[PDB]
Amino acid sequence: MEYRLKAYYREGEKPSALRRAGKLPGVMYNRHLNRKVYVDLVEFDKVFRQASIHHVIVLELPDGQSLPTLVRQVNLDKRRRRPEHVDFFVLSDEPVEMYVPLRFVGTPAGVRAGGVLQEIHRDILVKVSPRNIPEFIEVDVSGLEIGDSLHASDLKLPPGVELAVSPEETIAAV
Amino acid sequence: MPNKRNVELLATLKENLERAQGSFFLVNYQGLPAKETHALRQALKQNGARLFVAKNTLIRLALKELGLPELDGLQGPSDPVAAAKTLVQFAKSNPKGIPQVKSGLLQGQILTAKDVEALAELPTMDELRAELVGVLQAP
RNA sequence: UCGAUGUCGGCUCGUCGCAUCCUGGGGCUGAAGAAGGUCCCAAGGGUUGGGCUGUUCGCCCAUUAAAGCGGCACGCGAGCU
RNA sequence: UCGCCUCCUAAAAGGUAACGGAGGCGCCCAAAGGUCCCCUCAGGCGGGACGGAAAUCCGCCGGAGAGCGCAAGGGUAGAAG
RNA sequence: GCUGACUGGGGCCUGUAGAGCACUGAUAGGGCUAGGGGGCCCACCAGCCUCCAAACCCUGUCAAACUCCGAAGGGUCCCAGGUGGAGCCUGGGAGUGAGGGCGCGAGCGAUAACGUCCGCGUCCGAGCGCGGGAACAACCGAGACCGCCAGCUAAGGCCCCCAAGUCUGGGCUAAGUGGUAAAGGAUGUGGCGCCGCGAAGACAGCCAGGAUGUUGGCUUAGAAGCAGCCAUCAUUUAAAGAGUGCGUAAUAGCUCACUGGUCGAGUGGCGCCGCGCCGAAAAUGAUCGGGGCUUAAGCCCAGCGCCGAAGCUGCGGGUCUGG
RNA sequence: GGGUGGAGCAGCCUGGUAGCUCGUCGGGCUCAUAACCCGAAGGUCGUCGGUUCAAAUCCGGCCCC
Ligand SMILES: [K+]
Ligand SMILES: [K+]
Ligand SMILES: [K+]
Ligand SMILES: [K+]
Ligand SMILES: [K+]
Ligand SMILES: [K+]
Ligand SMILES: [K+]
Ligand SMILES: [K+]
Ligand SMILES: [K+]
Ligand SMILES: [K+]
Ligand SMILES: [K+]
Ligand SMILES: [K+]
Ligand SMILES: [K+]
Ligand SMILES: [K+]
Ligand SMILES: [K+]
Ligand SMILES: [K+]
Ligand SMILES: [Mg+2]
Ligand SMILES: [Mg+2]
Ligand SMILES: [Mg+2]
Ligand SMILES: [Mg+2]
Ligand SMILES: [Mg+2]
Ligand SMILES: [Mg+2]
Ligand SMILES: [Mg+2]
Ligand SMILES: [Mg+2]
Ligand SMILES: [Mg+2]
Ligand SMILES: [Mg+2]
Ligand SMILES: [Mg+2]
Ligand SMILES: [Mg+2]
Ligand SMILES: [Mg+2]
Ligand SMILES: [Mg+2]
Ligand SMILES: [Mg+2]
Ligand SMILES: [Mg+2]
Ligand SMILES: [Mg+2]
Ligand SMILES: [Mg+2]
Ligand SMILES: [Mg+2]
Ligand SMILES: [Mg+2]
Ligand SMILES: [Mg+2]
Ligand SMILES: [Mg+2]
Ligand SMILES: [Mg+2]
Ligand SMILES: [Mg+2]
Ligand SMILES: [Mg+2]
Ligand SMILES: [Mg+2]
Ligand SMILES: [Mg+2]
Ligand SMILES: [Mg+2]
Ligand SMILES: [Mg+2]
Ligand SMILES: [Mg+2]
Ligand SMILES: [Mg+2]
Ligand SMILES: [Mg+2]
Ligand SMILES: [Mg+2]
Ligand SMILES: [Mg+2]
Ligand SMILES: [Mg+2]
Ligand SMILES: [Mg+2]
Ligand SMILES: [Mg+2]
Ligand SMILES: [Mg+2]
Ligand SMILES: [Mg+2]
Ligand SMILES: [Mg+2]
Ligand SMILES: [Mg+2]
Ligand SMILES: [Mg+2]
Ligand SMILES: [Mg+2]
Ligand SMILES: [Mg+2]
Ligand SMILES: [Mg+2]
Ligand SMILES: [Mg+2]
Repeated sequence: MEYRLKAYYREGEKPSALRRAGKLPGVMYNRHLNRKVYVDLVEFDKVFRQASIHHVIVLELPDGQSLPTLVRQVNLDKRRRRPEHVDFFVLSDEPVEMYVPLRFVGTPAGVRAGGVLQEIHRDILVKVSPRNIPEFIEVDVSGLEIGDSLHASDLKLPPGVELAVSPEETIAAV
Repeated sequence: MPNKRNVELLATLKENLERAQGSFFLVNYQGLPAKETHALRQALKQNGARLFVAKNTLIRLALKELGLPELDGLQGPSDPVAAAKTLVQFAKSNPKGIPQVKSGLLQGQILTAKDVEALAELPTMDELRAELVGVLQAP
């Protein structure tokens, strides 16, 4: 699924004030473009909580545009866990790098007897065209038994994919 | 607003609205005594004889909806075989053990107004009506 | 403060604080009663005599409603020792 | 504890205190000195009789972490080695 | 005799702040694997499998004596501005060589001291002369030649002591908070927000009902939910845990899970902000300078005025120094 | 700084197993003993949380000496 954010424009406008009005500054750039932008914080949150860079945002820019983007850097204020900038990278022809969340149906579908499983569990960086963008990728067949290490060179890899990281990290552990 | 898991799984289950002669249906005070009306809990696999849920659910927005439209009874809102096993399952209707197992609103298909004087407290209609052979018919 | 502000203990005279030792109130109790335990309010008054040792403090004898802890130049030597 | 050297403190010039932190010098070298010609480490992986983590040898890899008589710093193979 | 402090523009010099892990070490978790660590059909001696476990692989950090990086500032030279109780050179006379507080950056300390020791500034010193701060060397205002019954202001103030507003608007607090000290605590209060359920009708309450073989197997003079271990079987369900409460010579009698019912609107939870509340005990008699104040004479945001010094203006005079 | 089989004490350091003596028990040598040569039983190492797959054997509190 994709989401939308209304993405207004900005040139000067001391950013400390944008915070004092509830609007989150940012930037919009890619290989052929770079412009200064800013969003409203409130709607940004209700979106990015699930936008969670793995998914695409259209931002439906004013100026008649509707510019699809993946979020690539968020500097949250070191003090209060609250964001203070957004880097909006514009998707273009093909391809990019990105992180994709994993679904788990692996071995032994949660753990055998709760003993030594303790795997490597998060999303993963992939290279893919901007079209075959998977929502999730189920960590597959559950024959990786007690003490097996079938590393990152592993499961389904939907149509658009690349070994964008160490060909073997440790995807399954002791 | 998840709206009443009953109103899907127990909105009569969209069940037994049409089944069991979808007219004539039920009445009277979803129940006072758990002391004299037995015959639940014992039919060897399930009861299927007392009630399911939710008087208020259907009495408002369950329209005519596949029965037989008739009209005469007692008042407003508060078994398969029709008009025969009336008091042959439960609720012997005053006393029944706990007095005033009172009444409700009924409508079958022919001319029923009070219905505890004619068809509820165990009358004889399918065996005693054999008096049309030489009474008022044949001299 | 060294062209001096006499350092401990006792005596005498006290007065003040309350983080109350007893007395009068009170809550809880694993408070039956009685008698305690603990915490709360309360500074009005009261808070003993001896043996030891310079002692303060302690430790003992016999009692008691109880033998409260601190402050005042560890109060007080132009008042005494 | 007292003079000398190195680092820190020393707040991006120099300088800067304390009974602040932590270490060295009171020598040595006729070859360790001058100059000309040469040469390049330490490690790491394989291979190699007596040879082991190492003695000596061959291979490839290894821009300096070796070495520079002694502390430390700075410097350094395009050499000071 | 234009050279000075300060200033502008440039040119190099630097290794702090901050950040960083590439060196130096320190470091949490996982992986993969020397060597141990223990165990095996043991000495062929090597055969696996899961705390230590070096280097490496990601993943996260720390450092005055670590730095792949690195500002601001600072130093210096040049060209300029700058005539100043500025600069330079020769020479005469000294005094001082006990400093101190405050701000910032450190070290020693206890991230104590009106503590101590350096650094940069400043001030008292010597401005204990003037206004403010109730009082008060060094905090804020301001460098006192003398005179005047003139003016305007700075800090700070304008309800009375006490000069000038009980001034204007718009919010907040009910503690005398103001006139306070913390970890923490909690239906105080006033605003912003999120989730949760609800007109087929929810949160209060007021109507009903929680019956089985019921010994729940097991316990067991008996625990027939309510002295305990529970196969917690399931006969299910308007609904009913072989039982959350009181009950208890096991039972009688009793209540709450949960649906239904009547009444018919909001309800219950989570986070945030501004202000307040508890936490809060010390020694002569109390109090915020005092009286007194609570849509303020208290706090937050605006604004208009006025008061206010030996500051600057006005007028007169004094010397000194230039022209 | 000490708290260990009944008494006395090693084993901690260097964490994968608690052992000697004496006592006790039974046997060997005696003609029968004493001693002596051999084993037998028995502690969890004051106690509390942690570490580790392991700790009386590492760490820290309280305790008693
Ligand atoms: K004097
Ligand atoms: K003196
Ligand atoms: K009491
Ligand atoms: K008293
Ligand atoms: K004594
Ligand atoms: K006293
Ligand atoms: K005297
Ligand atoms: K005396
Ligand atoms: K030579
Ligand atoms: K000039
Ligand atoms: K410069
Ligand atoms: K590092
Ligand atoms: K001179
Ligand atoms: K100073
Ligand atoms: K001065
Ligand atoms: K007050
Ligand atoms: Mg005198
Ligand atoms: Mg005198
Ligand atoms: Mg008191
Ligand atoms: Mg009393
Ligand atoms: Mg009593
Ligand atoms: Mg005597
Ligand atoms: Mg005596
Ligand atoms: Mg006495
Ligand atoms: Mg004293
Ligand atoms: Mg004293
Ligand atoms: Mg005295
Ligand atoms: Mg320097
Ligand atoms: Mg400097
Ligand atoms: Mg080598
Ligand atoms: Mg070197
Ligand atoms: Mg300049
Ligand atoms: Mg730093
Ligand atoms: Mg540094
Ligand atoms: Mg750079
Ligand atoms: Mg010039
Ligand atoms: Mg001068
Ligand atoms: Mg001197
Ligand atoms: Mg001096
Ligand atoms: Mg000095
Ligand atoms: Mg000084
Ligand atoms: Mg000075
Ligand atoms: Mg400041
Ligand atoms: Mg001082
Ligand atoms: Mg200080
Ligand atoms: Mg200090
Ligand atoms: Mg001093
Ligand atoms: Mg002086
Ligand atoms: Mg004075
Ligand atoms: Mg004053
Ligand atoms: Mg003053
Ligand atoms: Mg002054
Ligand atoms: Mg003057
Ligand atoms: Mg005026
Ligand atoms: Mg003003
Ligand atoms: Mg007045
Ligand atoms: Mg007013
Ligand atoms: Mg007060
Ligand atoms: Mg209700
Ligand atoms: Mg107002
Ligand atoms: Mg004049
Ligand atoms: Mg002059």
